[PDB]
Amino acid sequence: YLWLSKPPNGPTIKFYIQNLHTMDEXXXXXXXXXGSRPVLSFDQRFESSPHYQLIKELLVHNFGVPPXXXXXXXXXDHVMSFSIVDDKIWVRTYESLVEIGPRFVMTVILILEGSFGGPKIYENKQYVSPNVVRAQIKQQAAEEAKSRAEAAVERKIKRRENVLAADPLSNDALF
Amino acid sequence: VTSMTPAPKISYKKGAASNRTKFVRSLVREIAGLSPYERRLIDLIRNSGEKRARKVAKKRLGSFTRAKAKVEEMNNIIAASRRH
Amino acid sequence: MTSVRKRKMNRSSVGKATRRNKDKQRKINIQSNPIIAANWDYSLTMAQNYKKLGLRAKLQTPAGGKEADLSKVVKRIPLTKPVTEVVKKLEELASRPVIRKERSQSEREEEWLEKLYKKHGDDYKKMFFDKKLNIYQQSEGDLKRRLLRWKKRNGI
Amino acid sequence: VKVHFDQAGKKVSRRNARATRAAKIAPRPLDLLRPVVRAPTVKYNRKVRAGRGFTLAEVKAAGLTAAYARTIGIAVDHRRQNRNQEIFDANVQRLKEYQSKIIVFP
RNA sequence: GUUUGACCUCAAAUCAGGUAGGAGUACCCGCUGAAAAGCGGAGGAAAAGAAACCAACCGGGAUUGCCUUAGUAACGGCGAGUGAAGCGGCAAAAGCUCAAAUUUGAAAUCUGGUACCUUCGGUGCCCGAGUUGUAAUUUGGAGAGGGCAACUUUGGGGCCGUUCCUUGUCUAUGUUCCUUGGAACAGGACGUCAUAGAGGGUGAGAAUCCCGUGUGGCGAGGAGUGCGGUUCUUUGUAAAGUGCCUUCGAAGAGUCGAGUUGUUUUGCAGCUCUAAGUGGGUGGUAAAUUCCAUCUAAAGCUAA
RNA sequence: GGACCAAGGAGUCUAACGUCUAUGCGAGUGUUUGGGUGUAAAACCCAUACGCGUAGGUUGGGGCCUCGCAAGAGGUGCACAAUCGACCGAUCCUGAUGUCUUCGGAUGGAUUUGAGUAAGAGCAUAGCUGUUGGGACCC
Repeated sequence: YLWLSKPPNGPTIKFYIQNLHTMDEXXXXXXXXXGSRPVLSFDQRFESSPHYQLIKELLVHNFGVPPXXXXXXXXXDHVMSFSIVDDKIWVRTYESLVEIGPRFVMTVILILEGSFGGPKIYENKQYVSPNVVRAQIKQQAAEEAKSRAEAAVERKIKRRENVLAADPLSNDALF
Repeated sequence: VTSMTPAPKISYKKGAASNRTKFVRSLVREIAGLSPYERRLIDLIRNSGEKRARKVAKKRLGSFTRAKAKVEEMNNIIAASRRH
Repeated sequence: MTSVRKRKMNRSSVGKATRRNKDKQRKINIQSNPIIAANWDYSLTMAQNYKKLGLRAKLQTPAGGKEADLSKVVKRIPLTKPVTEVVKKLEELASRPVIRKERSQSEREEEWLEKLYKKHGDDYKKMFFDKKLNIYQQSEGDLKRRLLRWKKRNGI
Repeated sequence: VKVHFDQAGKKVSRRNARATRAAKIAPRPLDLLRPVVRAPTVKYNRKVRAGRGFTLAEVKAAGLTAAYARTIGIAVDHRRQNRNQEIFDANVQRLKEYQSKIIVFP
């Protein structure tokens, strides 16, 4: 999870993180100048949804770089792109563009007031925490085991209630 | 399946501090004196405020809540010494 | 038998230190109570022999199947078609009271109690605040307990 | 690579142990008196199970001390906690039935 | 007092008593380590082991091992493939000891020497060790001091058995006729034993020739507290346990942790920094200036 | 590639998927981790878990029935196939009743969809074989 928030102010957002990819593999295959001014690419409206609009605003305030950055006299063609796919922000990094950076699949969770505590103001119901997914798995397995035990009980019933009696005309019936 | 309340077992470490151990620790405090970064730290409070003091103490320490307690402790030392 | 040691020990004039054990490891003596040593059979099992005793061999829930060993005839369900002894001996033995001895008193301290019995009599608040002959400053009622034990021992 | 050729043999040896230990423990059972304890983990939470030991408070509710109860062959766990009523009561009835059926030599 | 003596330290002893090494090394435990070797250390096992655990449940409860979890989770030019764990069932089951506050109305503790004695030791005496702390009591599951009420309990020997080990000895029935053969143990006829027709030897396939085999019996010498009887003693204001009341009620720091480096796939190691006491560790949880859960690290032993 | 001759001498074993066949049981199946038992590495019995699976019409048409001496005719129709359906899930539009101003999916469409529903077939053992990997037919 992460939070990013203005520490004297009302904004506070919680995002979930999926599908990370690193600088180690050939997916980057290039370095850039650490400290160049970033460009953004908002590959989404970020306007019609007010909470996504606040997300876009606070990402601008967060990821906006003042000239106090060292090695900022060079511009390393550095650009980062944000893309709400369904409600997941795919975040990519380019330097013609070559992916030179780590890869995100990012997910909104909740928005609350204050600097870290203030009351919960917005929450997207579309997110599921993976603990609940594991809980679904365990609950389904417990239901399966319950049904399997009940079925075994009914099998032993049917085996008891499966016996057909002898004919009155048989040797064991006589004797 | 209805309820039953167990007697909650709390460790004796989690109970409180005794008069004896507070006496022990405080009596060690004036005998041991200050370590040299503590000698720096009281002066750094007196010179440049608890903001920079907490920051330097956290740099000396590993974490932040310990730096809180360290700065608060040296404030207790300054209050025990200067007024009294 | 291809180690140098085993071949030399084979060819040696010493002879093998041979001891036979495999017969006698199956049979066991029970070593503990002569009553069970009487009723032990060496033939049934630990399990069958404890069952024939009446003592619960394993406490709870044996894995596997016990011998139901065909004590009765079980008939098919028609589904409504259309038209102790050794236990008693050990129970007596545990029920048998052992020859016990009463815990008596030591001669010096009963003499001490005898001094207190003549100095104060029977009352306890005076003898509790007595310095001489109560130098251990005995508890109020420990005095009573020791004096009642002493009186039941001697002097009513 | 390992093959359990001794699977037939070790069982025999194990029953020899279950014989030989029993020889020393001649009246007493081989196993202690264990608690009947409901399992965790929602797949198994309807299952009841053999537990390790009861508790101090339960053995006090049975009417004896755990230090004495270990001499009677009752397994005792201090670090378990009794939190269900019916578990507690059923195990108390178990303790009482175990007390009813023993005879102890002085 | 330029003397004398306590100590403390450090030497020396052909002083007394002990102990280390080397071999082997299947299994075990550490260290190092390539394209395993090596090193070090043990034992009959070793290691691990009595939660600073696992969980999220109707919670579980030291360790170990088996089956399942499962070729799953997870990891991986997510390529090669790598590859768990909770729970469950079973085997086996066992728990304990220190370090913190005084015994201060008496260091109550122990090695050693010697004299005896019933000698894996005991008693006495004397040197020492030790307060810079050896005993008793207390390890959180508390515990301690008292007090009350009761109850409840006693330990140590012997001897003889038993148990265990090592042995010794005893315990059936054809060598009946014929043929063949150098040799019957072969073939035929007639038998006997059997809880003994396993096996071997004897000039060829021997239950019955011999040794054994089978069933029981009688010994002998040890080990030994495992228990079972007898027998001798053990108390001294001795030791302990349970309920109630009262008063208290102390614990693992160059550690935790932080950064970095190496190493491993998160620990470990080095270097630097370096804490707290209603503390700390760890995990879920949120309707959020959250609640709840669960253990006590930095001391130790422990069969199967 | 070879003087001759004797002996030895080269597709074995195991693991994972796969077809086929046989066998037992059957929507269930699988004893053998383990326990009990025993004449004792055999056989015999089995508690709790676990594993894998389970959770409409028309046209024909094997046959069968009727009639027909027969030939043939009529009827019911196994498996399976084709069609027209239906429904579920998806698909892209319709966007109602309501509606917290952005929520909602009601109804009606549309194509394909799918080892889909519309009345199971699997589990276990053995054998023969296919692919892969262990030195893998041998040198």
